Amino acid sequence: MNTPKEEFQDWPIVRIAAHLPDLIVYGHFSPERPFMDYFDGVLMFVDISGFTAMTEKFSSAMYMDRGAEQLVEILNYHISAIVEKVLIFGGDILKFAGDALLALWRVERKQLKNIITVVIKCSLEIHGLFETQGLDIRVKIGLAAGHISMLVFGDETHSHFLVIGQAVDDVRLAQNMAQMNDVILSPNCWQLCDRSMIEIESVPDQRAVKVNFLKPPPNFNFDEFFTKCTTFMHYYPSGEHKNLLRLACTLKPDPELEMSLQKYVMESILKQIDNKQLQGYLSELRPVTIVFVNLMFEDQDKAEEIGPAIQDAYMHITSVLKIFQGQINKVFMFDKGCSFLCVFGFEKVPDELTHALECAMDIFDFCSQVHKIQTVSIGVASGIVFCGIVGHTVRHEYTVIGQKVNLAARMMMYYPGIVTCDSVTYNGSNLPPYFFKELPKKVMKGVADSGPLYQYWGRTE
Amino acid sequence: MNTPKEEFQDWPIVRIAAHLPDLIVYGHFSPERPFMDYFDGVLMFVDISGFTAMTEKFSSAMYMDRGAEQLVEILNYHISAIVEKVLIFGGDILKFAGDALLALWRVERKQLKNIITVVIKCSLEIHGLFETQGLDIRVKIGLAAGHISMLVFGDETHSHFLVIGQAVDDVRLAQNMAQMNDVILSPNCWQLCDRSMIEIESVPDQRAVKVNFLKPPPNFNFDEFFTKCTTFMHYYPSGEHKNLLRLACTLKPDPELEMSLQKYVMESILKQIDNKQLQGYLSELRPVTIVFVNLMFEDQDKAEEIGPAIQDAYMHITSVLKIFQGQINKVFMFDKGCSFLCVFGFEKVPDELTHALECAMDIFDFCSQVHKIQTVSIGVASGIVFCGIVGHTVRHEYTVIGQKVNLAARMMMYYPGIVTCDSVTYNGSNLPPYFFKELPKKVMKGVADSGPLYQYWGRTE
Amino acid sequence: MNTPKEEFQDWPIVRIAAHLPDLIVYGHFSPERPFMDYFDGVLMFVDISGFTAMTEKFSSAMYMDRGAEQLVEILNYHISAIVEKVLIFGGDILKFAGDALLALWRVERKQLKNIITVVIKCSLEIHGLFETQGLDIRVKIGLAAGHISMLVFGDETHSHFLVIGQAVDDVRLAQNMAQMNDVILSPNCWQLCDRSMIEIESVPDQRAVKVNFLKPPPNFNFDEFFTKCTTFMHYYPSGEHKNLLRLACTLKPDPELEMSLQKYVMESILKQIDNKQLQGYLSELRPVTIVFVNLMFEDQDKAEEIGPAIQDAYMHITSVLKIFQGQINKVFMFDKGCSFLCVFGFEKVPDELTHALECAMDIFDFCSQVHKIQTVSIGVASGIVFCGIVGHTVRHEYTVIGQKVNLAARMMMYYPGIVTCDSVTYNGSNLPPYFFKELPKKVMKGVADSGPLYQYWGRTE
Ligand SMILES: Nc1ncnc2c1ncn2[C@@H]1O[C@H](COP(=O)(O)CP(=O)(O)OP(=O)(O)O)[C@@H](O)[C@H]1O
Ligand SMILES: Nc1ncnc2c1ncn2[C@@H]1O[C@H](COP(=O)(O)CP(=O)(O)OP(=O)(O)O)[C@@H](O)[C@H]1O
Ligand SMILES: Nc1ncnc2c1ncn2[C@@H]1O[C@H](COP(=O)(O)CP(=O)(O)OP(=O)(O)O)[C@@H](O)[C@H]1O
Ligand SMILES: [Ca+2]
Ligand SMILES: [Ca+2]
Ligand SMILES: [Ca+2]
Ligand SMILES: [Cl-]
Ligand SMILES: [Cl-]
Ligand SMILES: [Cl-]
Repeated sequence: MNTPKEEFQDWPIVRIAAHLPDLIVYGHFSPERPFMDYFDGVLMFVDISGFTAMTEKFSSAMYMDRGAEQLVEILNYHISAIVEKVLIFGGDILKFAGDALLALWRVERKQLKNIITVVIKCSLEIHGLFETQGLDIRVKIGLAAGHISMLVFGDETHSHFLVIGQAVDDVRLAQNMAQMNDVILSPNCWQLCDRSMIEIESVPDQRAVKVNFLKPPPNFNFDEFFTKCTTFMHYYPSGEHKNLLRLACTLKPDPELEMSLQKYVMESILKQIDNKQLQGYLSELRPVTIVFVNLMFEDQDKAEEIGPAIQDAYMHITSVLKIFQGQINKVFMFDKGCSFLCVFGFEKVPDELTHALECAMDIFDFCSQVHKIQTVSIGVASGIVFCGIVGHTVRHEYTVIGQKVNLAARMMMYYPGIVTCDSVTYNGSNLPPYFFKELPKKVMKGVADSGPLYQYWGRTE
Repeated sequence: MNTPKEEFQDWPIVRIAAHLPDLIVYGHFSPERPFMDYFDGVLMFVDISGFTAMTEKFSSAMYMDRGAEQLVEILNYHISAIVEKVLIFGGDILKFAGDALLALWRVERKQLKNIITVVIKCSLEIHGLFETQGLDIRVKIGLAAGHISMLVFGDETHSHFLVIGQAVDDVRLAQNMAQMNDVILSPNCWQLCDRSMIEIESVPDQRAVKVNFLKPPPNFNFDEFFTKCTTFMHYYPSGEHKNLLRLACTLKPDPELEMSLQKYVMESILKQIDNKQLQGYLSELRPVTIVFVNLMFEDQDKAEEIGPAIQDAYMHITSVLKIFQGQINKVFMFDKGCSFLCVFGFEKVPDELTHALECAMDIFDFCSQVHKIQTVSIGVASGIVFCGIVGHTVRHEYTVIGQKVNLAARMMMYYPGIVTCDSVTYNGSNLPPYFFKELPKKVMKGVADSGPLYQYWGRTE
Repeated sequence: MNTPKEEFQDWPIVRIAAHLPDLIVYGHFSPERPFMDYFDGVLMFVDISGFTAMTEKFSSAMYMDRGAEQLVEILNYHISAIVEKVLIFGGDILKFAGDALLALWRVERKQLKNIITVVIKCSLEIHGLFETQGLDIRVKIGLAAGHISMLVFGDETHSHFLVIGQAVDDVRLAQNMAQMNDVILSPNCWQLCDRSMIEIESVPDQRAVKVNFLKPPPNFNFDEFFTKCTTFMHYYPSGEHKNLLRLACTLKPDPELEMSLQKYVMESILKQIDNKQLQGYLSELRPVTIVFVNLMFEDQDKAEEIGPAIQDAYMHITSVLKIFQGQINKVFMFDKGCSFLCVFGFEKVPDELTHALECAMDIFDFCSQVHKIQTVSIGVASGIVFCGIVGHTVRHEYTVIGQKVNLAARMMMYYPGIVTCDSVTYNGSNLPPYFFKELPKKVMKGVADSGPLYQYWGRTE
């Protein structure tokens, strides 16, 4: 008989699986909402700098109305290489935060010390890519190890996951401390790490530490040491499938599973995956209204406490967003609180600025009175941001990039406890100035020019 | 010099060839209509059960308006494996009858006895796939060997082929006798088969027999025995091309040939093949009106007798269908008669129920008075049926699946000599009840609930 | 660690690079317009005959409205084989002139003699393809070696390149002399070629010569001799990439470069490359209005003289074309002059014939008064011509084919110094006959039936 070659079949379930991590794909858990699960592991948070400035530049006339297609191409080219090195070293890319991403190495408690050596060596090879030579892009890496807690929340047709814990805080703080082209270990990490191998220098006014270089023992063989660590890695491609990047590529049609997975991904993306829409139309530089919500609590690391609150918060957010036409792009822990990245005009309608401000007030009013929510903080920005699918062929997500996305993210941090909006949203909308308040100009990190920032006061006095 | 790798070129003629068997692709014959050709061979009729119930289930709310895409995926996943095993064992998939399919091993008279061993071993490996574990699907296989007669009919822009003979009757009867997960040999088969190898048990009130297992001679080598049989197989991939499933994959641009082949395939499919339409839009769960015609004769096996009649019948069918907006999905011998599967709203228009009943009457009136047509039987059903491309990448066809397709197929059998319509067609249309007659409720095989079935009586009394 | 296979990534810059030669892709030069660059090399001009007759045939009823898709398929099938043999022998396909194409082997002065042996052996293998057996197609090859001069001209959003020199004239004249299935060397070639190897017969009333066959020295090894010549070839795939046809396939995202390259390609093609348009819709048999401009000079080979003139000519052409809706398909040296192939209704509008004639007059009036332009000659033809992407997957261009394209090309040659239009353009438009003049019927090469040809006289007397 003939033994014909079996072509890699590109099933919808395999296409959908590219938008999610192995954490979710092979994570079988109760459909009850919320849901929590606890485990240990190492977290890597890679952040690329200079792309929002590049995104701003690509809207200019010189790219001849191909700025969105020029941006995805160069953006994905560099991120694909990063994603490969994460996947090849046994990592799981959890989430794509615009030009930044969050990776995870999930392991049992005792095997952290060994994994951090793998994650550190991985992070150095990632940094090694962009020391060579896409002329002004830098990269920041923060590493943290310890207890992590997944939270899965949502309704019957949608689902959203996010990670919680001291490690999730540590990794972000570590990355904020990071200078241009540096690797920062949290205080719990480095303590967990094998201290004989890793050389470091102390950060000023900080208990975290910077990695200079690995100084491995004499007869050390990283190829052998890696193979030991792969024993504890669950879904690392092996045997016949060792040539693959992800085990998710080998998935087979399973209606039950696909129904579960499709809830996490947007309808626009599913239409494209189902071949009922062209691939290029999701990549675009369009005028949107960013609405960056941020919910803070008394104890941010307590999964059983904040889990129910975020579920209650989501159910209201998604409902009021649906009335005005908004959509939740991403949900993730952003500096001591869960943050919903909402977008209007993704759903293009006039009076979008008038809707966005009213919904921010609507969300603020409900979220303030939900139990255990200590502080609600919302930021609103409007302008030309990039929208599109960012990542590798086997691991990518739909995300938004731009200076207005940065702006809205800072506004909720720098102006907490209140709803805030930029100059474009203020003037574009036309409620009287009694509806707003002019705020003092604060100098903000990671943003060029705020202009006059305002606080949406409300309809009544 | 450099010797670069030659990428498999996906020409339109190769794409079109996937919708047809090798019987038609490499069958060069006169363009006169009708056309008959006579030969010997073994027929396998594989039928999957439980998918119309699954199709009904996939229209529910839990699949979140991705039931059509969920269905094709799981359906094709299982059928692809079946198609592979047919193609790898040297078979030719003639036709896809919804979730069922018809295969053919064409050989000279004396080599039947050897081929049936190959077809039986093939059928056992096909049954072997679904004994393991898509939780409630069963499969039925019927096998028949003997004289077969092809009939090619149609007009100048369209063509339709179908097989005729005692073997074509035997194989269907064999499959109807088959219990869940069984292999049934016709009485002519088993007599043709090597009786020393095959063990069987007798079917009650039947001259056909069930296959239990192969009991091959002591020093038998199926790999060697297969290679002998491949000598008599014309188009079995070999040499440089042995890695391919079909020889049709190696086809090269030939306007003459492509003009001949494109007539067999629908315009909707050609538009998709020509890349003037997205792939996903043909896969859909849509409300249609099935019109299942069935023409019976005095001698069903006589190709020279019924061939001209079916040609005359087609020419009227296609003309009156074009007036109302119908389309012939499939034509094939279904239990002692040639049966046209027609579909309305494939061509979406209001008053589609009013058109379907009038055309059934129109077809009935003409077909009754065409010479040699003993009995005309038409069944009409309306509801949500699945439409889409079913099969393997190299061998697939556009077909329809659903409980309403089953219903219309039974109605013409159980209520012969008259036009019949279901409750949905009766009430949806609004001719007075004088135009219809209420029929007695018969218990029908392969259908859940008929409801009140009616007979379309006519305009006049 | 795992070392996964790296799938050929199909970046937009790689897709765009297929529409251009290595001359342009790896040619880094000043953005000033015009730009000239001088070098030596061998030119091959392959021309296929009988396809415009085939194109005319494919518009008939027998192809069932798939003539455009049938034509591209068979056309590209034969041209792909030609393109491969050019690329494999180290050539660079400069331009696709409908069913004809222009190749280039760029080398230093002293290595011509060796390259011509490679080009001749290449041309014989190209001719060898179509001596076997797409029933009435012939091929003509002309070869010329010597000094070549590139000219790059255009505006800020578009660019156009073309080659100038005695070699560029020689190669066209050589091809015009060529009988059906012949290889013609120019007088400078053959003198450059190794005369011991190549056997020839003299052409009547001509200093050019026909190639009969190569008669290589005793212990000659073409595989070894080729490898010597590849030392002087810049971009010939080698090492890890020797399995590729073009080095351009290995291109990596470079915004600067991609901005430069995208100007050469049409917006319609970029939309398709960006996946915002289906591939099939550019392939079509549509009614157009061809406007074939031809600018002649005192010294056609002088790059510094005619370069500025063509730049000045282009800037007016593109502007007046944009008013009426025209588009420049191709620009190239056609028999002693630079020729712009313009097309209307590519931009479908009524009164397209009324626009085309006025623009021809507009272009004629300006171009006549531009310095150094000795003779302006314009031809206008209207009818069903083929439009689509012609070539290989790695090297293809958007071009137009048809008898009306031939007609407009002859009209400007046979009726120089004036604007001319065919019978279809005359009668379809409705300016009074005072606006036109009836011309005498000249017998023209490469066209079937002119009908009454007219001269667009003008609005005033
Ligand atoms: N798509 C997205 N997902 C998550 N966070 C985002 C985001 N877009 C912007 N932000 C937020 O905006 C803030 C900006 O971070 P910074 O590090 O100061 C900018 P950068 O990374 O140095 O260069 P960039 O502006 O090119 O991104 C971060 O706190 C980040 O969380
Ligand atoms: N697309 C199609 N092509 C040909 N015949 C069809 C068809 N859809 C339904 N039928 C007819 O409907 C009848 C139903 O056959 P059965 O075997 O009783 C149903 P089954 O195969 O057991 O499970 P199913 O209902 O999931 O198909 C058959 O006689 C068949 O010919
Ligand atoms: N797309 C295109 N690009 C460049 N020139 C074209 C063209 N279409 C037609 N022509 C011109 O039309 C003329 C016709 O050339 P001929 O050689 O006489 C026709 P042929 O090649 O023998 O068969 P054909 O008519 O199938 O092409 C040439 O001078 C050519 O330059
Ligand atoms: Ca960032
Ligand atoms: Ca069935
Ligand atoms: Ca030609
Ligand atoms: Cl998260
Ligand atoms: Cl049939
Ligand atoms: Cl040119």
